[PDB]
Amino acid sequence: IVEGSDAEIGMSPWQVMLFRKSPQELLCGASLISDRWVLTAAHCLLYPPWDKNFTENDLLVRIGKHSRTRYERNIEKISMLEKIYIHPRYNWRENLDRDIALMKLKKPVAFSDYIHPVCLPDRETAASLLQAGYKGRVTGWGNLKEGQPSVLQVVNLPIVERPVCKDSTRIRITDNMFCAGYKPDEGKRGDACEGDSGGPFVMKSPFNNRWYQMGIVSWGEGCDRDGKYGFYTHVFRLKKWIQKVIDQF
Amino acid sequence: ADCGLRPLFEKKSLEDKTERELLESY
Amino acid sequence: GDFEEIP
Ligand SMILES: *[B]([O])([O])[C]([C][C][C][C][N])[N]C(=O)[C]1[C][C][C]N1C(=O)[C]([C]C1=[C][C]=[C][C]=[C]1)[N]C([C])=O
Repeated sequence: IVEGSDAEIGMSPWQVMLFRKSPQELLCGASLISDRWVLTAAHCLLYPPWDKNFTENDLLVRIGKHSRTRYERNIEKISMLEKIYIHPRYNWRENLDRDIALMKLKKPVAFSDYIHPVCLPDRETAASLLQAGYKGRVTGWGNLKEGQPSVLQVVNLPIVERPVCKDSTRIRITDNMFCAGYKPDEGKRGDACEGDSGGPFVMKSPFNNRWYQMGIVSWGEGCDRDGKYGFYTHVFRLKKWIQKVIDQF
Repeated sequence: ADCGLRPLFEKKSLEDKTERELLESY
Repeated sequence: GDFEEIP
């Protein structure tokens, strides 16, 4: 996160760290949707152009984290994956269309003060909140500049009109994506950056006061560059696939 | 179920320092 | 790396 701020303790009890064993390092962000399900970007696990192909045996999930590099002794829980589910149609070939993956934890995690699931949007929620001008929240432990924080970073970003999103890149944009960030003439800034991927873009419902995951940090050309925006996987759009694998397995 | 209701915030009726920024954009 | 070992 560029132009972000340190999160407060328990600000994002759903934030998950994807961490590889050997060499031990931050892979990506993630989000707890249930006691045994973690949602991330597929590009975190599979990206052939970069020879990236992670099996479950390669990963560890860290929930309830605040410090980036520290082993938060009595706070965080470390989970082993049972099985990873990449959307069968994720397009790593062209534009990261359908950049979503589900990870089944080997054993359910106990909730606490620092570990709590975020809500998945329903049709009316998405309909209400997914509007240009509406700010969402991105959290992560990724680069600070296009340079690594000690603590979870946060920034609030406004959803941008589809046209403006389309017009800011040469990349082929789909319905399974949205963009967010400030416009050059808005005088505020910030964005996600390397290591932020798979992290949640969440909004708080004014109807019921709950936090819903509207998006997933997918991509963007550089970090916080003017006239450029961040692209997020649109969660509602891929909700039935998510529903499909949860109910199936 | 209990989703999106933060233990340290919503459950205690405490507001994070920038959440109002969000609810104001709505 | 910059990482504190995990059990
Ligand atoms: B993630 O941490 O892995 C990262 C986070 C986004 C930071 C940007 N603000 N995502 C990526 O690196 C993705 C995944 C592979 C390529 N990619 C990019 O963002 C590319 C642009 C792109 C978009 C869609 C398909 C292929 C490439 N950005 C750059 C600078 O190479």
